[PDB]
Amino acid sequence: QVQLVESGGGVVQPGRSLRLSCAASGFSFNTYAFHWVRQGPGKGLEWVAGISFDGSKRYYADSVKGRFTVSRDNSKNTLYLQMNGLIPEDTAVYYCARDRRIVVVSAPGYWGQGTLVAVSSASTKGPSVFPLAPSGTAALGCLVKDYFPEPVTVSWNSGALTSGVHTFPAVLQSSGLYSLSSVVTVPSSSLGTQTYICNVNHKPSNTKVDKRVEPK
Amino acid sequence: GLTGATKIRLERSAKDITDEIDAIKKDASENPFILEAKVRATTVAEKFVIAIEEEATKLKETGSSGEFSAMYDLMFEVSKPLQKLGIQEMTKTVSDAAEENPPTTAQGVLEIAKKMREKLQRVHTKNYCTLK
Amino acid sequence: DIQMTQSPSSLSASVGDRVTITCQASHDISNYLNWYQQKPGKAPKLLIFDASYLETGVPSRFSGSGSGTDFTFTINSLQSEDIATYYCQQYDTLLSFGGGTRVEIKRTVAAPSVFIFPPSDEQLKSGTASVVCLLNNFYPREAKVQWKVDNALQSGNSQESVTEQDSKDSTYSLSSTLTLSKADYEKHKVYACEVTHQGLSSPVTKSFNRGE
Repeated sequence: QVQLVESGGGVVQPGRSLRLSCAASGFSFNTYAFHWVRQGPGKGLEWVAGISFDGSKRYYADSVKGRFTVSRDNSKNTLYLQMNGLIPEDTAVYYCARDRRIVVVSAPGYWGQGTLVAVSSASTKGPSVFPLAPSGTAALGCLVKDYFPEPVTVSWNSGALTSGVHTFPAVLQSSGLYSLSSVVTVPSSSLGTQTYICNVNHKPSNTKVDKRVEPK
Repeated sequence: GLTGATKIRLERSAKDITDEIDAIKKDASENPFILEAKVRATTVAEKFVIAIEEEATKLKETGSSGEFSAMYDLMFEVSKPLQKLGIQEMTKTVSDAAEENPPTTAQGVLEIAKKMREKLQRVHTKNYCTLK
Repeated sequence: DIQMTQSPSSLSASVGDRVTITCQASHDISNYLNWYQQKPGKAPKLLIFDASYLETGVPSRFSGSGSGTDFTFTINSLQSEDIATYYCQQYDTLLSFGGGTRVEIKRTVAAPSVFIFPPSDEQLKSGTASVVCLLNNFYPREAKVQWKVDNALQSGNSQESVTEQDSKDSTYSLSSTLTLSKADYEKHKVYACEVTHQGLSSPVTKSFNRGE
């Protein structure tokens, strides 16, 4: 049932500090060592830090040694990563991972969902949501526009609608803000009988928006 | 993790393996150097496993789960340079034994240490008898 | 340190083929090597541990071999759902990953379904109009999207987004967004989306008239 939930991502100005945490339930937290792995946008995986099952040994990649510190609290079943003096090259999705083996440090076996850290001086901005009305099979969608930073999550019918969904990767417009479009293909018969709502979430700006999409 | 003399003794004995391996690695199968290195390394490694066995026994009624697990962590760590010397599945030996008898009690560490010692003795005996 | 160099950077294989990926370690790392698979949008998943041992629950079609400096990862019969980027990982000295290998799926040519979306009335009230053209479930990725406003070709006012290749049918989906001001939107009537693809005998144009 193992779950790992990272938290603390969002915008941080360059040269500042940001702390990341990771929840544990449910397994024997004190048995395992933990790792931090980050992935820049469109880039490969970089192992960053690791800590043994007891906090007696901490290991850091050369790119973050002397700047990052990793810690654990067995009482709260949480893993921590202190990031000092942040630079734009630190912009990545940071994953908390539990080791595949017991006790020893060998390999990240169970991963979290990852939290996105945007090392920028730009301001956080929530998105505007617009509908893409349809006109065999019909297509409809939502237009999530002008937000910063990444990411936004778009679910359909509060997750009930899963087939035919195409949430596109975000594009960075010239304004510096991100734009994204999520679309779905549904039979034209289920147009005046099935209500289609997209649930747009932007956690860094606390934007929970649901928008109805109906034919014109 | 480990505390006190148990910490001092086990760390020193583990470091004695890596000192000898580093000694051989810059001191200078049928290769007479690979044969002698395996005999040398398993001799000092076996001393470390005996210390693991002795310290676990001493801590039988008073050691905690984290102390015994730290002894397995040390055994896993010292298996890596030993495996890089040509003793294959040295890491798998201790890692598989930890799954069967997890190192939460003194008896669990003893079971792990028993299989590690037995493996180190077979490698010691086979390489020494090949010298001829 | 230990440098892990992975090869090839990317490959294209058809369903059923045998895919082979190589990792090379700058120094001896014995078999302290693992192989990871990261499907699009997902966290990495360990498939092979200790360079040759299949993780529990992983399908038999994945395998691994090698010891020392050269390592090999194999997919015996590549499946559509297997599209991902594959990483080797060593734990001899600290931990580190390879640069990864992108595995794409070669399939038959599929023509896109083309749709046109006018700017919403709500967004028009903000003073900016976005026209969206959707290319749905096509292969291969290479497509050309031309925007035409009153038969006038457009350039520099559109951005493209392409989804990752689908895990089920190995097709791509593309979106092109034509953004202009409200004043410019109401100055013109025809908004056309000319698409050209290998799967279309001739280019397909999807059009609307503002308000109609």
